[PDB]
Amino acid sequence: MGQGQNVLGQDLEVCCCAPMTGWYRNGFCQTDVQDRGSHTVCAEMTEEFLLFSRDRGNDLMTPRPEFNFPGLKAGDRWCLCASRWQEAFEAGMAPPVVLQSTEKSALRYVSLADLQAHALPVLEHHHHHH
Repeated sequence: MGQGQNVLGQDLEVCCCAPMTGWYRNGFCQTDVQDRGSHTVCAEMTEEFLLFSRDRGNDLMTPRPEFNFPGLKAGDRWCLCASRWQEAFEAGMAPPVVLQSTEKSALRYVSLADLQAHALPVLEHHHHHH
């Protein structure tokens, strides 16, 4: 409560997922050489949305009531199937996706507008780049 900062106010730059720029290749997400990466999407899908889309008419896991998945389950923010995030957006649902960690290669299966529409909680990090 009280006063709060808006998206229209100031800033929208990426920085280590933290106020200090720690170069170990973390929250900079600069794996794209300039524009085109290849298949780089880091996004976090929830179990609420994934169990819904599973029993809609396609097993996101296996056809078993057990927690058996082939690859990328609920909460894997890393190498996330761009088609799955995009599918739950088109289903009129879409979880809070990380605009910070999602790379530019994502926009070829997905779109920017779909990301920003259901963006994560925009926490203001103090940019020491100034």
